[PDB]
Amino acid sequence: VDCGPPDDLPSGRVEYITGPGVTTYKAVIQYSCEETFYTMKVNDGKYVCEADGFWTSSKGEKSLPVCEPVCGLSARTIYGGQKAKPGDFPWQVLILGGTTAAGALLYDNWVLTAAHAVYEQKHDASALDIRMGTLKRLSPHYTQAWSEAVFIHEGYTHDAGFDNDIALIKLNNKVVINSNITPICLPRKEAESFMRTDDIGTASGWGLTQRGFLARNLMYVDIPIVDHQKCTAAYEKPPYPRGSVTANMLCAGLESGGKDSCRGDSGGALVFLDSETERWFVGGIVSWGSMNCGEAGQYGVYTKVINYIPWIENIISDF
Ligand SMILES: Nc1nc2c(CC(=O)Nc3ccc(Cc4ccncc4)cc3)cccc2[nH]1
Repeated sequence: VDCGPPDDLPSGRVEYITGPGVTTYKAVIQYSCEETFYTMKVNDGKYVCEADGFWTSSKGEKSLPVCEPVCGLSARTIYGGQKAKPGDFPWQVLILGGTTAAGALLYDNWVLTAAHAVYEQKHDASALDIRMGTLKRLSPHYTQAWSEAVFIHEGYTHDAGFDNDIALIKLNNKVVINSNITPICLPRKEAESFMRTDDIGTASGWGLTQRGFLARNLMYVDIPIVDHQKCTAAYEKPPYPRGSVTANMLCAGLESGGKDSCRGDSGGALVFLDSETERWFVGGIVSWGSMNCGEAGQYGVYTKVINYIPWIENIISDF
C-alpha cells in the first residue's frame, strides 16, 4: 500500500506531485534531469506506485530513468595545426603518470583512449592522473579525475603491433558536464557515410609539433581519410612488420606530410561532424604512424572505433 520514498536519480531530481512525502498507492512522482546538459532516457519520468509495491512508470518499467549527458557539442560547429579555442574539444582529456597522452570523455565517467598509452601504468597497479577542462597542459587549474578501473582490449598485444589499440578507463567519480567539459558521441551505424575517403576528420592533442617539442596549449589539425590500400602500401617496408595496417585501422593525412599527429597525441579522439545531427563523434583513436612525424606519404594510423562498438557497449553496460 505504501511504496516508501523514491530512489535518487543520478544527474537528476525527484519531485512528489500528489504531495510531499505522499508515497501511497497511486501516488504520483516526477523524475527529471538538468535538460541543458543531460537528457532523460527510458521513460518520461512520470512514475506511480502500483499494486505490486514499487514505483512504476508510464511504460510499465519499475527501474529508474537514465540521465545521459549531451554529447558532441563544440564551439567550432599535432604537426601543422592551430591552437584550439575553449569549447572546441570539450571532450579532451590529458592523462599523466607515465608519459604524456590523451583520451576523450564518454558520458560523465568514462574515457576512451589507446591501449598503448595506458598499458604500462595499469599493469603497475597505479591509478591514472586524469585531467580535463583545460587547454594548457601544465596548468594547475583543471578538473581532476581518477581511474577506478582500466579495461584494455583483450586482443591488444603491447609492443607487438597496434591492432585493437583501444582501452576504456572508468572514472571513480562523475564529472560535471558544462560548456567547458562535454563528452564526444560514439558513432552510430551509418557514421561510415561521414568517413569515406577524402572526408575530413580533426585530431587534437598536446603532442609534438613541427618544432619537435610538446605543445603547451591544445592544438588541432583537419586531415582527410586516406584509401586503405594506399595506407597499407605506405607502411609495407622496413622497419615495419608485415601486416602493420589492419582492417581495424583507418589512416588520415596528406601525401605531402604537412599535417599529422605525433608522439604525445596518443589516445586522442579523431572526430568527425555528423552534418545531419550537427554533432561531433569519435571516428578514430590516435594510435601510431611514422617515427618522423609529418613525413610525406606516411599517414597517421588510427584505431577504427566503429569496429569496437560491441566491445565498448559490453564494458560500459557491464561495469
Ligand atoms: N605519425 C605518428 N607517429 C606517432 C607516434 C609515435 C610512434 O608510434 N612511433 C612508432 C613507429 C613505428 C613503430 C613500429 C610498428 C610496429 C608494428 N606496427 C606498427 C608500427 C612503433 C612506434 C605516437 C602517436 C601518434 C603518432 N602519429
